[PDB]
Amino acid sequence: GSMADSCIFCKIAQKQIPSTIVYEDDEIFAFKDINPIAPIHILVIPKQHIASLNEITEENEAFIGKVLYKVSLIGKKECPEGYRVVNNIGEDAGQTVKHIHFHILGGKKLAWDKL
Amino acid sequence: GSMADSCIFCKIAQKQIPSTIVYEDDEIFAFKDINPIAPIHILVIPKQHIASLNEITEENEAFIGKVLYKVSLIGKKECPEGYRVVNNIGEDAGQTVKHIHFHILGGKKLAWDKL
Ligand SMILES: Nc1nc2c(ncn2[C@@H]2O[C@H](COP(=O)(O)O)[C@@H](O)[C@H]2O)c(=O)[nH]1
Ligand SMILES: Nc1nc2c(ncn2[C@@H]2O[C@H](COP(=O)(O)O)[C@@H](O)[C@H]2O)c(=O)[nH]1
Ligand SMILES: [Zn+2]
Ligand SMILES: [Zn+2]
Repeated sequence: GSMADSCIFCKIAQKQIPSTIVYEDDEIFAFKDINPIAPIHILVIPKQHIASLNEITEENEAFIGKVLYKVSLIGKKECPEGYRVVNNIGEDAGQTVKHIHFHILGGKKLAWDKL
Repeated sequence: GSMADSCIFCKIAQKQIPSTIVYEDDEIFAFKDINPIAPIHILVIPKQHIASLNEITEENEAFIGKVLYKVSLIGKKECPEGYRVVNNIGEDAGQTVKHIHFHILGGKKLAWDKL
């Protein structure tokens, strides 16, 4: 069946499952992480379903560039003293939801610890 | 004076300062992190000098998309069991070098700890 009917982040992006919205437009949806690891922890997703960064193609690279530009616009507004962007791909990175999502982290001097 | 003459990552990208090269082409340069926080820890930079993600514009967003596509090509080769991509912007994120660089991290089940 379809991603629209099955994917948790597709549903959050269509407001079929609630979230605390930070920003949205026709292309992207940004909302607060439910289990934050920093005092500011925002997820930014495309509304369209793309499973991970490994699904970027030479053909959709421009759109992912646009998503990253919008990530920066959100980051510089919400985190004027700096922010970290994180994307997790697959098992070793702990990727849970298979709908690409950029983490925006900030609000403190963020740790840089061995992983 | 010019970035080519002053910026550590511009110089590494032109091989004016040594690094352990992972991949390069006319657009990007990827090399091993000197102080790794994971068993695979690669930095990917554009050869052109762009200071941080906050310098992405609606006009260069396509090129940054291309850089991120190439990050994914490097990640999926070097880290077939998954990888994490990190970008640090400004003080709170600990951004040291003001030449945009994507961290590719992997080679183990990566921690997800409070920052
Ligand atoms: N707001 C919200 N965040 C979620 C939900 N499900 C998962 N998350 C967050 O999504 C993130 C998934 O990141 P991943 O580990 O896949 O990179 C986690 O930080 C997790 O807490 C949800 O239903 N609502
Ligand atoms: N290979 C190499 N890595 C460097 C050099 N200088 C800084 N680095 C790495 O560059 C990264 C900078 O990341 P930042 O904290 O700015 O995101 C750090 O992980 C640091 O160890 C260098 O001269 N050579
Ligand atoms: Zn989805
Ligand atoms: Zn530079």
